[PDB]
Parts: sequence; C-alpha cells; structure tokens
Amino acid sequence: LGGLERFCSPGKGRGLRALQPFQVGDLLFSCPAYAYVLTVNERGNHCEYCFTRKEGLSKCGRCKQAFYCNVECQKEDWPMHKLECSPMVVFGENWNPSETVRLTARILAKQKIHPERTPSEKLLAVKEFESHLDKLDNEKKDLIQSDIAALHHFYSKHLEFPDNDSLVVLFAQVNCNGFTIEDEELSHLGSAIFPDVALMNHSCCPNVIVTYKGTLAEVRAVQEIKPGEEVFTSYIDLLYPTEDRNDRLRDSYFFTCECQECTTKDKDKAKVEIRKLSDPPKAEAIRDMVRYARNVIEEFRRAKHYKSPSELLEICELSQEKMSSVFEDSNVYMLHMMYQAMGVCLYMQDWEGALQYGQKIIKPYSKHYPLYSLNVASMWLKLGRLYMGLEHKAAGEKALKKAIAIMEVAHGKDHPYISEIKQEIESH
Ligand SMILES: C[S@@+](CC[C@H](N)C(=O)[O-])C[C@H]1O[C@@H](n2cnc3c(N)ncnc32)[C@H](O)[C@@H]1O
Ligand SMILES: [Zn+2]
Ligand SMILES: [Zn+2]
Ligand SMILES: [Zn+2]
Repeated sequence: LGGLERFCSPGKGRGLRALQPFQVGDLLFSCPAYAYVLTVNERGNHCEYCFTRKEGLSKCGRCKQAFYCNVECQKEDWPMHKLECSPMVVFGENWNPSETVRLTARILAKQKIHPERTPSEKLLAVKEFESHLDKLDNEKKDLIQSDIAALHHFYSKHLEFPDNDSLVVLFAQVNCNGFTIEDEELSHLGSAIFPDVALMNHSCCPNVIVTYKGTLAEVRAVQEIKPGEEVFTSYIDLLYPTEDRNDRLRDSYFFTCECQECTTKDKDKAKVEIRKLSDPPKAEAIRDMVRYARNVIEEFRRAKHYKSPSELLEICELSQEKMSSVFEDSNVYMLHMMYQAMGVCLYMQDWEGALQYGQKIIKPYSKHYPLYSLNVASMWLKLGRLYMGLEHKAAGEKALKKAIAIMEVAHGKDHPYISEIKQEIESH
C-alpha cells in the first residue's frame, strides 16, 4: 500500500502513482491471488493450491485429477476444487470448460465465500473492474454467451448465478483485467485475478514487471521511478512494430497506446529491417510482404492445433524462404517463425535443431526488446538449458548467467527460480 497511490490518469482511467522513489529491481508491492486456476496440462507437475513445482505430489482420491504437496494444501483448496471434483468424474471426457469459465466460476465462489474487501483489493475491487461492455460488438458479445452457457452447463451445482446477464459484465471484466501466470521459461501455468495489480496501465516502455512467486504477484521496477510518476507495465509482447502492438491493444483492451515508442515509431525501421540488396525492394514489395508476414503468423497460430511437427516445421522454413528475399533475418517477422520452429524442435526432443534456432534469435531479440525483458531472460534460459543438456557446459553457464542477470531485477535476487538455476550451474 505504502509509497503508492490510486489516481485518475488522464485519458487512461484509474492508474497507479508513485509517492516515493523506486530503484531498478525494487519491489513496489505484492498481491495475493484473489482467484486463480492451474492449467489442465500442468495438473500433476504443480500443487493446485500453492503452485509448487515438486515430485512427491499427492493425487485427489475423489477425482484422480488434482495434485497437492500434502493434505493441508488439499484441505485449503477444497472450497474451490469442490466446483470441479465431482463434475470432472461425472462428465468424464465431456468435461471441457475454457480456463476463462474455470476462473470465473472461482470468482463467483470467492464472492459468495468472502463478500467483503479481500487483502487483494487494497486499491481496486473486482466489483469496480473496467468491463468495456459498451464497446463489445455482436461477435464479442456472442463469445461471452458461449462462455455463460458453459458456466451454467458445468458449475450449476454449487453456484447461485447473479442478476440478468450481469455475468456478461463479469466475463468482460475478466477479459480486460485477468492475468496469465507463466513460468521461468514463459510457459503457461494458469490464470488468476490480481485486483491491485490490475490498477496499473500499459506502456510499450514499462517501468515495472509482474512476476509470480507461487500464486503471489510481485511488482518490481525495471526503470527508475520518481514521485508523481505513473507506474506502467506492458500488457503485450514488445517484439512487434507499432501497428501490430496497437491492433492487439485495441482488440483485447479497447485502447490505443500513445507512449513514447508508439508516438515516435523508433524501433519500427529496425523491427521490419529490409535487406540492403542491389536494386531496392519497392514500397509495395514491403507492404505486400508485411501483409504476407501477418497472415502467416495467424495461419501458423491456427495450424499448430491440427498439424504434425514436420508439417509445422515446413511452414516455418517455407515462410522464411519467401520472406528472405525482401526481409533481413533480424526482422521481427523472421524471428517469429524461427521462434515457432525452435518450439517445434523442443517438442520433438530435437535439442540440436532447437539450439541452432535459438542462437539465430537471441541477438536480434535483445535489441528489439527493453533492457529487462522476460522474453529475453527466458530465451537465455532455454539456450543455457539446451547447451547444459547437450554437455556444452561453458556456453551453458554463460547463457544461464545472462538469464540470472535479468531475473535478479525482475524476479528479485532471493527468487526460487534463481536458486534453481544456480543449482543447475553447481551440479551440471
Ligand atoms: C487492466 S485495466 C488498468 C486500470 C484502468 N484504467 C481502470 O481504471 O480500470 C485495463 C484498461 O485500462 C485502460 N488502459 C490501460 N493502459 C492504457 C493506456 N496506455 N492508454 C489508455 N488506456 C489504458 C484501458 O481501458 C484498458 O482496457
Ligand atoms: Zn501446495
Ligand atoms: Zn478431486
Ligand atoms: Zn505504446
């Protein structure tokens, strides 16, 4: 709470303000999760209650699909696991609510259980969340209804559903204020709601970073903050040019960024770096390849749900072949396809393929992103772990050290993830 304040940020609604100075790597505040969910694919790898990544995980006898550190965690998570335990077994293979429906069901359960202001709502309350209901078109309003139907379909037993479709308000609120809990390699662990953290506005030049210590959100300065200065995070991936960033912010958050980077368009020429080839491309040759680039990102986005790894790798190489003609290999659109391919090799357990892609990525990655970037820290981590795994321990230790350098600021020097990497350098 201390040394910070809620205020009306002009043309940004409510926001967070500093009342004291903050230095690079300082914890402004922590926020316990108000409501949270462990992602289906991480069940058994982490405790459902505290999110501890351990090996001696005790399975829920009643459903065989919830794992905990012990019985104390099992007991504590029951008021929330109660919502899914029996349904999972009764519906079996037919149990498929989206993580949004899963999280929203828990928000409804927390309101029944704890109607009072929670210690997660010191400055902002879930009830007070911005919905953007008024800007929702007929397509978006319909998607919320598909999700309201699922909430009724699967969580009808223990929940008393509110008013009309003032559930449309709750779903829109989660869509606009919800959080994704990622791991040290930026892999999806789950979804949560953090009220006080949701008060911070967006900047493509963030002065803070949100990291997670179990289910607790921690906010640390990645730039020096002086009194009266507004505290800003990044809502989106900062690799992309101004237009791309702004299309994402408009679609998901109903606003346009007017920050230094968006006003100036500084990193745009380097991000979409054109080959300095004998006879230039032409204005329309760039614009046609950028239209092709965006299309292939989205085509791969779709494809990955239904194509084989080799089919998926072919898309990467053939996209990079067509674009190679116009675009430099440092070009963000080239980097995207290389990252995707690295991801495919990792899945196939092709460690050399993944390492040979990661090396091509890291240098332009560091350049296109800010100084302390989780995107670059995790890329150093994947590289260090690929090196260490393949027995190239010199290069592994250097890449792992590079990761730790960023993490000491973003995660804090005393973070479990950092003690884990240090123990990776000690043994192997
Ligand atoms: C997670 S909330 C942040 C707190 C918020 N302004 C409020 O008072 O509820 C997200 C919403 O805040 C606004 N917002 C965040 N960053 C912004 C920015 N840089 N410029 C304009 N509006 C912004 C948009 O309405 C966005 O959808
Ligand atoms: Zn636990
Ligand atoms: Zn169970
Ligand atoms: Zn911006």
